[PDB]
Amino acid sequence: KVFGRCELAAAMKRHGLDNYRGYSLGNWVCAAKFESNFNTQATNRNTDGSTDYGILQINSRWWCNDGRTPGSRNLCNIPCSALLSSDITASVNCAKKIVSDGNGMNAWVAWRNRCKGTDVQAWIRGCRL
Ligand SMILES: [Cl-]
Ligand SMILES: [Cl-]
Ligand SMILES: [Cl-]
Ligand SMILES: [Cl-]
Ligand code: NA
Repeated sequence: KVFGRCELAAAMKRHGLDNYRGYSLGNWVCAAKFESNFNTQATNRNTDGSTDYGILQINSRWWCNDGRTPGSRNLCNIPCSALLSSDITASVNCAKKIVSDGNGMNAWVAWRNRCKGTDVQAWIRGCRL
């Protein structure tokens, strides 16, 4: 599924991301825009051993199981396929695990390099959630 900006913002709000661990909603919408272009089936297979899955491009090295890499971990305790669903709930649950693990939204490269420090509130402009 390819989401629109406000459509995804609504779903993320429903799943409780607005202000989660200090990150107002626009942070999460901006991260998804640059990570996946809002596409739930985005998948990128990297030379560094990461396969990144779904709307938040979550990494198989640590967070989900796809079977391919026996030295990896599965800390969200999910198949990576769960991150490719049309509903965002597994992606949001695993994102929440990543951030609350003594960490932040620095876990998304595109957040650090495209969203941090910007007017992230504007990703919810015209959404009237
Ligand atoms: Cl957009
Ligand atoms: Cl907090
Ligand atoms: Cl990671
Ligand atoms: Cl694996
Ligand atoms: Na894994």
